[PDB]
Amino acid sequence: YITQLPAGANLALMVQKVGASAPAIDYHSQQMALPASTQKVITALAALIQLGPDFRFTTTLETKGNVENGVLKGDLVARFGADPTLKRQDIRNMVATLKKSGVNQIDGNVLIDTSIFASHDKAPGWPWNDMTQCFSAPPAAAIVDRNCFSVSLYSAPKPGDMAFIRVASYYPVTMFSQVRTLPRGSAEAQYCELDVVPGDLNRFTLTGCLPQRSEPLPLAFAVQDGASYAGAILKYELKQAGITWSGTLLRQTQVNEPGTVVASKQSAPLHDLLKIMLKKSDNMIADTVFRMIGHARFNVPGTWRAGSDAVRQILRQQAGVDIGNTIIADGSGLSRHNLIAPATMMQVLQYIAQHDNELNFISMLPLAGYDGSLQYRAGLHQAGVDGKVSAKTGSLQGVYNLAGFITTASGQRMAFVQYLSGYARIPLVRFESRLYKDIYQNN
Ligand SMILES: *C(=O)[C@H]([C@H](C)O)[C@@H]1N=C(C(=O)O)[C@H]([C@H]2CCCO2)S1
Repeated sequence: YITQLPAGANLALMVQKVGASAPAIDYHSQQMALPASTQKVITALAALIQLGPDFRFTTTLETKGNVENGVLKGDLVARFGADPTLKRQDIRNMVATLKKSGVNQIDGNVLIDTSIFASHDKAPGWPWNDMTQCFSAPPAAAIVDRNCFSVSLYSAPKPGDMAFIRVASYYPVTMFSQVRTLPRGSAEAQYCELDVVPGDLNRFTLTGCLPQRSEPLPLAFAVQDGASYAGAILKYELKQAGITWSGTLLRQTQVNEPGTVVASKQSAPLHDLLKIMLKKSDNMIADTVFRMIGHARFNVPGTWRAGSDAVRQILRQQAGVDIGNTIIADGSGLSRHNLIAPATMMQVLQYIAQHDNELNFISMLPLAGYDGSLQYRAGLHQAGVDGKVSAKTGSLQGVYNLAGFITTASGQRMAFVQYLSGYARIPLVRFESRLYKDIYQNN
């Protein structure tokens, strides 16, 4: 049909009027595919059902013990809550509030409490090589400024001398350079890589080669140990506010009764965060939300497995969607383990459309011609459907997925799932132009 794009590519496609019993287009709709960021559609629905639009992430400073003459006889607890939007200034402000409450001194330990979550901060099936990139920063219980920092790498004046790293003193990381500066001619330039090697306690070593360059190379990396990073920031703010402590910084991972909350920060409401997540394909909001869903549903520390089980259960029991053999490994779609058929994603989209007056969901999706990842998508623009499609992209090396809704020329809303992979821009554009033009004009 319209099928003629590259032969190496795999298309599974389903298009169906909202509320109809049969699809208008059905091409290999039962075939399971990698959803990439369209996984976020499922995460958003399950989140709204389990947590509600008004859920907020919460971070607190708590005291366990008596305060005598400005001395806490006991521990300060910083209880992190996986808030993906927490900033350095929020820590500073909670510390200011702690001081204001009359605590000048802690005769005890400072505990960094991450007990909200347990097990690894990285989902099964995430590629190891992207773990130092900010887009794949481990979505830990302890996040400050997205657990991303930047660094400037300078080549040495003398070839053979070590390239050197500048980093802002406000990042509690430890950088080492083993990078050799190459002369502009070097035979080494072709196959000598420039690499980052993370170590314990937020140490990073840069290795390999860098050709002489006139300006520094800017680099941004993901924090691997969020609890230590957040601890170091808290320790700095305590010291600056003149609060001393006699113990040490310790991680608290086991569930425990809360102390007296002396300071707190709540995120924006979940509906607002889910909107950012869908409009910008924000992996960190997606994946903090995902482990939070499991924690909320089962009253256990949030893990990837509990998140997966909970989302499956929510879809089946609340949304009437049995996802069968679907694999849900995370919230963002980062995992190469995620596997779902258009027919299953369609049941999710139909539920959303049928309940949209309740969920206010469709307004959160990128709107073609306006925003999100659809501000300008050549295929949709050329199909004449700007303003008519609200959809989530899933875009990877060779993957061009779209999942969402289109209003046709006759005013009917059709749901659609386009799972297209192994693509290797003209052919995609020609395919989407034709396909969406057809859907819009002929329905
Ligand atoms: C969704 O398909 C992916 C996630 C990571 O699986 C997200 N969306 C993209 C995009 O191209 O829209 C993201 C880009 C931003 C920088 C590199 O990844 S990740």
